[PDB]
Amino acid sequence: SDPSSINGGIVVAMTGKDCVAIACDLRLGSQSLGVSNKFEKIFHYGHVFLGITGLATDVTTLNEMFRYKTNLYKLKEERAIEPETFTQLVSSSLYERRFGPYFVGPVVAGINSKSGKPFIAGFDLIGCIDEAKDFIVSGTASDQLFGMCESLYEPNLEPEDLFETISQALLNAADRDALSGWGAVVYIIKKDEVVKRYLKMRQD
Amino acid sequence: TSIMAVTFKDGVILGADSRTTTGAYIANRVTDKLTRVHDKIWCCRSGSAADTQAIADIVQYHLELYTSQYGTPSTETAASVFKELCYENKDNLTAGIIVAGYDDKNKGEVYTIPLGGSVHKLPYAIAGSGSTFIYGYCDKNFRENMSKEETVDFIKHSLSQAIKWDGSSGGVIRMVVLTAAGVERLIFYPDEYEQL
Amino acid sequence: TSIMAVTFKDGVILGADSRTTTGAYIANRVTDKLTRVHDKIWCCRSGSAADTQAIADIVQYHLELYTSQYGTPSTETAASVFKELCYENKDNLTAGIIVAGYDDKNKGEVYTIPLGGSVHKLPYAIAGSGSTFIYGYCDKNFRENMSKEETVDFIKHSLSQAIKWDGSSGGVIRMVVLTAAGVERLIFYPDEYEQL
Amino acid sequence: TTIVGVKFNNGVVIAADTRSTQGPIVADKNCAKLHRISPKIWCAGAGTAADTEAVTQLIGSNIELHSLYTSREPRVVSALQMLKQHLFKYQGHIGAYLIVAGVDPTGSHLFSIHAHGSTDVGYYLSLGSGSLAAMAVLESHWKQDLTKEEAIKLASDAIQAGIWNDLGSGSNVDVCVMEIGKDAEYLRNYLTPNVREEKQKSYKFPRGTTAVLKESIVNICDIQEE
Amino acid sequence: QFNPYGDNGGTILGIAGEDFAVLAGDTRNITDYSINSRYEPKVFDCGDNIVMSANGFAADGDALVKRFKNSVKWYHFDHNDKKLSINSAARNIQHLLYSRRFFPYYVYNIIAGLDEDGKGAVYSFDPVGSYQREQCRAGGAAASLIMPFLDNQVNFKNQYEPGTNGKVKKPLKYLSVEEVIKLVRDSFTSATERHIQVGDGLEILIVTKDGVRKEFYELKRD
Amino acid sequence: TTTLAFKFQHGVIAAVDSRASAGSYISALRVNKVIEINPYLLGTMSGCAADCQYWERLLAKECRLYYLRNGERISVSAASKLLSNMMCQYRGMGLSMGSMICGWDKKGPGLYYVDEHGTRLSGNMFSTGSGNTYAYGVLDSNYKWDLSVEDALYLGKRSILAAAHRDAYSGGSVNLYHVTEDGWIYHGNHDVGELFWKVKEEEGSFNNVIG
Amino acid sequence: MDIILGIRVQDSVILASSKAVTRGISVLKDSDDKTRQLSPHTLMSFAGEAGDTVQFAEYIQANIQLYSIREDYELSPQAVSSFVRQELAKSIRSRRPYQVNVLIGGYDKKKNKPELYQIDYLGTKVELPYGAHGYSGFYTFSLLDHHYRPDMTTEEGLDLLKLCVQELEKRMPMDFKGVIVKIVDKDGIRQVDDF
Amino acid sequence: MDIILGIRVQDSVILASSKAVTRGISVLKDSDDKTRQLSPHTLMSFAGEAGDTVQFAEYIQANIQLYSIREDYELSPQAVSSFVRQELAKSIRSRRPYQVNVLIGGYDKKKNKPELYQIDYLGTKVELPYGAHGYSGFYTFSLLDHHYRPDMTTEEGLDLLKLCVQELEKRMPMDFKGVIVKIVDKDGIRQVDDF
Amino acid sequence: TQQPIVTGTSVISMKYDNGVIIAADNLGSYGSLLRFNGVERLIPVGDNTVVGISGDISDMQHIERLLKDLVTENAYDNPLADAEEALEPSYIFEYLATVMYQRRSKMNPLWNAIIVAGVQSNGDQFLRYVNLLGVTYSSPTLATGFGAHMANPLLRKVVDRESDIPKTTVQVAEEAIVNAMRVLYYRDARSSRNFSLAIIDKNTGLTFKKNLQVENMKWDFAKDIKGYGTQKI
Ligand SMILES: *[C@@](C)(CO)[C@](*)(O)[C@H](Cc1ccccc1)NC(=O)[C@H](Cc1c[nH]c2ccccc12)NC(=O)[C@@H](C)NC(=O)CN1CCOCC1
Ligand SMILES: *[C@@](C)(CO)[C@](*)(O)[C@H](Cc1ccccc1)NC(=O)[C@H](Cc1c[nH]c2ccccc12)NC(=O)[C@@H](C)NC(=O)CN1CCOCC1
Ligand SMILES: [Mg+2]
Ligand SMILES: [Mg+2]
Ligand SMILES: [Mg+2]
Ligand SMILES: [Mg+2]
Repeated sequence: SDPSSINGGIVVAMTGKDCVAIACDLRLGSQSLGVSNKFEKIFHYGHVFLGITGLATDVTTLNEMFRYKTNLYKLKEERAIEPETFTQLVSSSLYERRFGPYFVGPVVAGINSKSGKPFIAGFDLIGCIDEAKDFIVSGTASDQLFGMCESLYEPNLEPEDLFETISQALLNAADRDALSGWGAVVYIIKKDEVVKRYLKMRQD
Repeated sequence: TSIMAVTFKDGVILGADSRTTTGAYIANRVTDKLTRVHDKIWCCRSGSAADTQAIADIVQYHLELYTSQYGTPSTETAASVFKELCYENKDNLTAGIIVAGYDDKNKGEVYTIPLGGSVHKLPYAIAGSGSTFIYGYCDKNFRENMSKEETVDFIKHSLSQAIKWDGSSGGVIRMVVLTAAGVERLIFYPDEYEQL
Repeated sequence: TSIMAVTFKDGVILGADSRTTTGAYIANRVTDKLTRVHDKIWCCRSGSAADTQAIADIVQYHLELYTSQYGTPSTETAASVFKELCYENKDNLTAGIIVAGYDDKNKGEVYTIPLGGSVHKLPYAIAGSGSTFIYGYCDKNFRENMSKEETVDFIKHSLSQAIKWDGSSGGVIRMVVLTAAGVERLIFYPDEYEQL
Repeated sequence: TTIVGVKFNNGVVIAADTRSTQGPIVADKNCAKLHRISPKIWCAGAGTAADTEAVTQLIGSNIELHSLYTSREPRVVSALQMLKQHLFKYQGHIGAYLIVAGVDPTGSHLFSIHAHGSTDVGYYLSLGSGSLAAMAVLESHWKQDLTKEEAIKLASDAIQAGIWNDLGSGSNVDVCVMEIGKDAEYLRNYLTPNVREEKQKSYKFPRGTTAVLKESIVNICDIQEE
Repeated sequence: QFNPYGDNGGTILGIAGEDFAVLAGDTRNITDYSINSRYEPKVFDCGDNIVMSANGFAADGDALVKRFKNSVKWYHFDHNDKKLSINSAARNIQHLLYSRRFFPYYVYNIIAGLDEDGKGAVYSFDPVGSYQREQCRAGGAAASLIMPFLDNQVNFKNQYEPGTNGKVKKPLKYLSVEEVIKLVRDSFTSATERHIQVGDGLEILIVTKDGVRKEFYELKRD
Repeated sequence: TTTLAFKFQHGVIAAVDSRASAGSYISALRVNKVIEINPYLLGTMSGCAADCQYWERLLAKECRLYYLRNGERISVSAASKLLSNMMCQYRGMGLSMGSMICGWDKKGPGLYYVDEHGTRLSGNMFSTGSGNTYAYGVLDSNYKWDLSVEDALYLGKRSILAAAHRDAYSGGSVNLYHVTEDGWIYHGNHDVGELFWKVKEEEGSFNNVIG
Repeated sequence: MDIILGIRVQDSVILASSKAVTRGISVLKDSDDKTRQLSPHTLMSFAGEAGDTVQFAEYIQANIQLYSIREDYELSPQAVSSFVRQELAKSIRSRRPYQVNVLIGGYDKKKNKPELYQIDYLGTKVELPYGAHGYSGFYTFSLLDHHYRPDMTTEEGLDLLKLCVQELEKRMPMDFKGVIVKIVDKDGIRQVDDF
Repeated sequence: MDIILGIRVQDSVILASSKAVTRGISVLKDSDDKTRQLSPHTLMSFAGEAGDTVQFAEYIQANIQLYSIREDYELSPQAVSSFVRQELAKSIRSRRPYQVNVLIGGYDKKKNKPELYQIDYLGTKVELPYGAHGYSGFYTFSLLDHHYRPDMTTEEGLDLLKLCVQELEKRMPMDFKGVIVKIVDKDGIRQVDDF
Repeated sequence: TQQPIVTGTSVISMKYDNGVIIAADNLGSYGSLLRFNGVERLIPVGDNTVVGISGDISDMQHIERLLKDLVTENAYDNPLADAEEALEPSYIFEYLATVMYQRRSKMNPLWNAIIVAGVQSNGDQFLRYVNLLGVTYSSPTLATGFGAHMANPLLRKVVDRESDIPKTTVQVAEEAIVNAMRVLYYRDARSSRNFSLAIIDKNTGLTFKKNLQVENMKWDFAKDIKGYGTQKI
């Protein structure tokens, strides 16, 4: 019944030293039934990454919508959108449906191409921005992720160390959530190279 | 309903209207809400008529049996019996009772027992749906150790206003005077009290 | 809330308490419930603060525009604008307003507008949750053509009792005097009115 | 949340805590509740977080356009009127409870405003879940003719009462001082009484601890030449 | 309508070592958004080298502990001062809880001590009496925050040995009391940051063959 | 949960998962959903954990008393019936308990399904819990009476795996039991995480999943 | 309606759909075809609330047929599935949503690949090797997880499908009156008349 | 449970009862016997809420068996049916009523007549030539009204019963997994193993 | 199950170096009506304990009688009733807490919140809370109802933790309590100006103060406040 927990799923993002990381599980379900183990929840518009949890139809719909808006932004501005600007666009777009909202928990991650500064942000289903320095969590195992991130995280981690920390935060949180799991992906993001890794996890 | 009990120099006086309603229909316009539980211990009844009658009948039985064994009961004792019934059966009752009595030792005493079953000893008390409209008037005009005639006028004026504003109150004003001299019943008709 | 407006020889006086509650919490203890819609036309507000503020702001706009075109509006005209808003939007409002004003031709006038949106012109009016406790007192003590000092004492004593018994009422007593001489604001603190 | 507003000699000061909640969970530990409507008009918000931000930005946008149209500096009564009429129209569904304060050519002002559209004037005000803890402090220590330094102290003390005693409030204290004839000074993290102690252990993992299936480079660049 | 239940918050944590056991819990007591007490003990020494904590609705928690302590007393009287083993205590508590199957003790219960072979033992209960022996268990408000951290840092879940790439797991080496207390303190510090009902103080009870020892640590009071 | 049990040539197989839920939160990774009532009787558990434990441990009390009075082991039919009669006393009171009573007695191997309604069914194959539908699919297509003990143990193991994969409220680990006329035999605890990958490679199944 | 299954094999997509239609306590029809051809190489099966199913299907059919005539070109299965998803995602926030779940089986002539898309009434799209709607997956997915390979022939796909229907017929309480099976491949759409 | 039928012919009573038992969305058993022998020449079939059915049936069985031993005599079908009705009429005003509908088929050895009694959970008893509980009668009674004679043989009764089951299998949405048929005559009770 | 009719509001208390202080106003409210103005809600038990009660007044009067009967019963066959075997605050509290929890377990609660304040035989301070649910807790400061929200924050500025108790004098503690009662009068709509205050000291014994009033109130600033926004007159 609760739209935010029908399909299940989680997203987490972290900052490091001159880098960011964003990760998600791959499950899509109909309550107890697992339907897909390839439902990726992370999208990118240029060098800006967006993770979305919640109702899968709205996840899909919002991706198509932000692709639409960022493609027009680029044609008019003659440049790719930055994370700080995109964050405001997400907030604007969500609040315009204040009384009929998308049931989602978006997460923005990226590096400003000009300043080189790492950036992450989280939102509620209505647009309130949570701009954190350390990490952002979203999904059905958000409580679990908060406990993992808050104890495992330390600032100024190097990309290859940050990978291990975010991966373990996701994996162990997902293993205490019935509605999350069935695979996982981690994006490691630097100013001009991005690596994507699929994790091996238990498939129950 | 509009009921009150007031202590004064020589004892205590109970007062009440005479209207009983079933919604907006006046089922009885000459009701006697001043009921005797002992020779010089009376009560004013408000709330469910069935409940308050049943209680007062039981109390009258208890005080009759008390008297047979231990002699004349105090007004405090009567109020305790009322309380014990109202408090222990609070889930199934809707009764707001004022108890008033005269001793020679304690003179005039007034106890009020609202819905919950708590007891409150007071110089004077007001209760019923019509009491709300005269809290200000009664507080401003009440004095301790009034005369009989002053106290009658105080109750008459007070209930006159309660009747004026409350639709659930009306009819005649009945009063019962409790002193060493005995027990006096009074009655005041609309043509008298409406022109006040 | 406890509010009232009283006509007298030289004009009219509005009075109010200063308590605003959110349940049992006093959100504001120094509220100004006496609000100006025109130079010498004021209103007392009761009910939803949001609703009564929105209304009074709209009325003030209507009377400002009336004045620009047709000159100074009557107190009856102001009450009609209040009524029109309260009556036509009765399903979405919870507003009980007393309107009071001074003309040189009509002198002091008082109109009350209860929940439904009906209008009632009166010598004096009381409203708010605390008004219930002083219906008896005010009826007994009000006289027509009182002096300014008598009228101030009448309102002071009346609201004193309303505050005494009503928990939703309290704080200071504010008053606004409307005469030919002008507009006078008065204030009375607890230490003054509590000992009455 | 806990938010307060305090008037003083030559101006007005507002303050707020920095905790944001999703039920019993803390979403943000260093949230910013002090919003700018105009340069010298700031408001603090409690209730639905998105609503306090959105309604503040909207009115702030319209106030800026108004200021440009009239060639005048914006007034607090304008922001107040625009806010209450907007909130009233939505009949409480926009859950924004705000303390609005500022200085303008008329002087210094302090108002509170509820979600249903009712406004309120005062020398000292408090809103939010910790408003009672804060108001207890304000009622104990407030006086007439406060200095700037006394008012900042009173304001932050009132927020601390909320931080310590209210579970819906916590972390740091934000302040904004608006004095007449001066620029408004926004004191972000004026107090920091809730720094986390050092952890007993480091949970940095050995590289290669996590099991991986596939790796791939992600093309973020545009389509290339040649 | 009268609601006989309430929520007093709090969080508890039990960890079993090789020859020891710990039972920790925060000392904060709350209703809604108010703090009742910053120091209200929640973990108790029940005798016979057994420690216990009933987290959730304080009134039901105090009643259960009180009854179990009483059950220990009568076990001595009836069975010639015999020591109540941890496994026997656990089973007894199941029956105490199921007595109210249709008006439950609204609490999550953990006990800790040593088994009859001297090894560390932790037992966990739901409100209606299902119990299990466990190596690790967090209960209460921030249980979902802490348990995943313990799966990772106590049982080395999802952790493998570098160079093998997922082929060989991290071996399950035992933890010392000093290492466990570090994980306990970091668990509660992290829980205090992100959970509003957790804070003020942390009280740990450590059980060994020598007896029951206490340790107290401050937590953030916001 | 997912539980199953089936009769065959060489007794009865019983397999269960190990997950426990508290809504979406996985409260336990490794709970024991089988009770060793006696050396020749087993009981599976599905539903309210407290009810399953209390009533089946009470059943074990009643089965032991039967042995002392009659000097003879209780039948599977009689044991299942005692349990179903307990359920009928608390009929409508809100118990939640689904269980299979597996064992070997004089009539040979025995298997009974019992639930909180007082239902008592004799049969060759049963599966209970949230993930029973997935288990039935594998069982129905591969079951024979002519199964070897080695193949039968694998079938029950593989059937739980199927359910653990698809059902969100099933998983953790697999517990196997084999009941003979010399008594039941525990055949270990098997982690689903490790078992899934092992089965995927060896069997070739779960092609859709990437590993 | 009740059960709709789908499986994508090496060189084709196979859709199986129940034949039953029930009004009240009576089965009105036992030969109902719960499918519509959207284009020569694209087939859509459907299941949901009475009336809405056919309406929606025919509305989609008309739109795709209109596109085909206008451009003289067949849309890819992916393109059609995205159009269908948008129409459902548009529908879920309408005054009265269309309560329809669909499977879209198509053969992409450009890529020479079969494709199966599962879309529910909310507009939740997923590409799958095999899929189902409602309770059908609860019984069948365990068999498909075990037996499915991507290099299966059409004949092997039909045999695995028979096993799925047999399991449904054993463990489902409802009698769905068998299934109509249709195959979608490079040569187009055809019906298996004996099943 | 679901479907229970009964028909009284010339010299016997025939009871047909479904084999299915369902828990949740899964059919647990397809060979369940929804009947109990009360005495050598009296059979009772039953259908209703889970658990209550068997409990009630076994409780009745125990009472009739106790009577048989005490008096060394078999109660008439009429007497047994009246005892059963009273137990149900007693039950309907209890704290928690037994939600069970029954058919009682018996052969009266004194009168040399077959007898069929239909009793619902309220304690509503009726003697009939043919009967059913639940929705079963909605489909079958029209056939029985048309084809039934009182001088029918047991074989003709079985053929008419087959026609009733075929109609149920065509028009009922639920799969009840066929029926177990039992015959009650002068020689006692026997089961038709092929149907 | 019932509903409270005539009610008493906040009871506030705190520990200081040599004892405890407890206070409560003298009002008995009937919903929004301030019906009864002479109600004592602090009830002494012996010369070493004061029980402060909020909530339903009829249930308070019932508890008042249980305590009076407890004293009577303790004196029975007890030569040391006024010495070693006198009633202790901990005895009185545990009795009440047993009663409160039993009543809630029968779904017929005493609709109250109680604070038992006193000094034990060994001079130790006793301060513990119990309510209609049988929930119990102890703290250096305790308060019921509105007092929990407004008084505790002020009293915790004086005694924030256990180590602050020996540093707190009776003059400072009384001052803090009296200030808190003033704040509650400003802000609690079901409160009164008149209140009672009790001090239980280990040296000077029980001091029971009646007919106290809230004084030194700030209202003058109200004259300057006009309208609700734009109004100037
Ligand atoms: C205190 C923490 C108490 O809430 C403050 O008022 C704080 C105010 C604030 C203002 C600006 C930025 C950050 C914080 N409020 C919140 O943090 C607020 C608490 C909250 C949660 N649900 C509420 C419903 C009604 C009123 C307050 C509520 N947080 C939020 O609003 C954030 C976390 N958003 C949500 O929780 C999402 N909600 C959107 C509307 O639909 C319900 C869910
Ligand atoms: C699936 C996992 C269903 O979710 C199983 O049926 C499982 C069965 C089971 C049986 C015996 C022991 C453990 C588990 N059931 C549960 O896990 C059960 C599901 C559940 C939750 N609420 C229910 C209400 C009615 C019926 C079932 C319900 N969960 C529980 O019982 C939860 C509430 N209890 C525990 O997790 C208790 N833990 C205490 C410490 O020991 C481990 C169990
Ligand atoms: Mg699973
Ligand atoms: Mg009248
Ligand atoms: Mg706090
Ligand atoms: Mg019938």
